[PDB]
Amino acid sequence: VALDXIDISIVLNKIKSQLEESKEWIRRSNKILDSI
Amino acid sequence: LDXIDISIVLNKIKSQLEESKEWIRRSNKILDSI
Amino acid sequence: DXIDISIVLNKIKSQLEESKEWIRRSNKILDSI
Amino acid sequence: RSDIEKLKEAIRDTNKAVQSVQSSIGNLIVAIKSVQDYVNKEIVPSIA
Amino acid sequence: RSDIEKLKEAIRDTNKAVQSVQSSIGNLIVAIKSVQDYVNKEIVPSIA
Amino acid sequence: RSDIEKLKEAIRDTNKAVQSVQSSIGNLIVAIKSVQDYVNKEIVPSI
Repeated sequence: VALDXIDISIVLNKIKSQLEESKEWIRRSNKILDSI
Repeated sequence: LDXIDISIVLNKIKSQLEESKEWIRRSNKILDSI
Repeated sequence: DXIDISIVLNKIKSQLEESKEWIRRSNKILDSI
Repeated sequence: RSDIEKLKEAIRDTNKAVQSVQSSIGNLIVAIKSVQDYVNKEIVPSIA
Repeated sequence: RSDIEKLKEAIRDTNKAVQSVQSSIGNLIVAIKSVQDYVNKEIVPSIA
Repeated sequence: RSDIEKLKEAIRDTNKAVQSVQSSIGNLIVAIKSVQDYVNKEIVPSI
């Protein structure tokens, strides 16, 4: 009846946020390399 | 023969995992040339 | 367990710990610069 | 050519390896969600 | 400012990206285990 | 002992950390596929 029996929305949102933090660090790394 | 059918996405993950392995191989190969 | 994925999940956790330690070794080397 | 230029390109390739891992994790989320959604929509109504 | 210091900080940022990915995979374990637990607890007792 | 040699080794260790992550993802595929297969083989026929 109620949306989501299995509710893993919070953990999936955490995984997405950690993936975006990871993408941010790679940007900061590529930024430095491009200046070499 | 797969109710749940995630064969397409699981193969895409493998493909992206193969690309990651090749990038690491290239990185180590460059380092080896030092 | 119905579904038992204990073997594989334990292997994943073990490989993550090895990954964490390789990063530790890497930062340790950069600290000596 | 130079050692510094080699180190730079080595890190560049490592960064691309990480980006591929990042994309793979985004698709792992898709796989888990597909299993979750099928169980919730097609199996759960039968047992609860 | 030196190319040596540029390379060093670039690797530290890359290492931070790997650590975020490590945390992401740890949470993927939790998500999969949540699906596994619901199936074994709520569904399996009715069909097996 | 040179700074170039140290950066080289640092990247080597970073690459090994990524390889371990690559192995963990390969096993994640196995874990997810095991859940899929059990549902399709043992549960779906019931419903």
